[PDB]
Amino acid sequence: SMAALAPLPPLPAQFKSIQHHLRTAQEHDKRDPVVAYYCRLYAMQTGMKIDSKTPECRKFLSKLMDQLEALKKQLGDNEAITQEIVGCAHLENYALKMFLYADNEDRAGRFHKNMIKSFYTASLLIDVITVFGELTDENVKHRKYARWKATYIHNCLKNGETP
Amino acid sequence: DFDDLSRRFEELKK
Repeated sequence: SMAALAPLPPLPAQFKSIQHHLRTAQEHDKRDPVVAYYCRLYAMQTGMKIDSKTPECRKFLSKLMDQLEALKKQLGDNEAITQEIVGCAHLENYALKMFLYADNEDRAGRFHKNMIKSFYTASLLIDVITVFGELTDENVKHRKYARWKATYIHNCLKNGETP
Repeated sequence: DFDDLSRRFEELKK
């Protein structure tokens, strides 16, 4: 019931490139607040790179920072927040779990929204872990593979063809 | 840019 955790302003058009990362954040507010936090942290860092001075962008980022400060406080004594190494592993491993879920569906020839979303979200989470520093080679490889699969399978199903 | 938002951002990471 912290007011700072209430919804943000509408996303500025300048920040279109982080719309899906922010959506991922909010879909995890209950499910996994650690993921919710770091997705917002990435959105904040990326948004500042893009535009922190245009009034709408400055206002949006100011509210996002309010929400980050509140959420960090509320997460309290959480290892994945107090220890960057653990936070990075938490996100990397959550990405890997949905990646391997989607891979298992793919290998079985089971194509559906959930595994498409799992591939795509895995790729978004690898974007997010750039907040911890340089990506590993395997990070780069997984993000590319996952986003390719999400796009490819989606397009095939849209056209009625088996991937 | 080095502004007040980036300074608040750095404080989160401390």
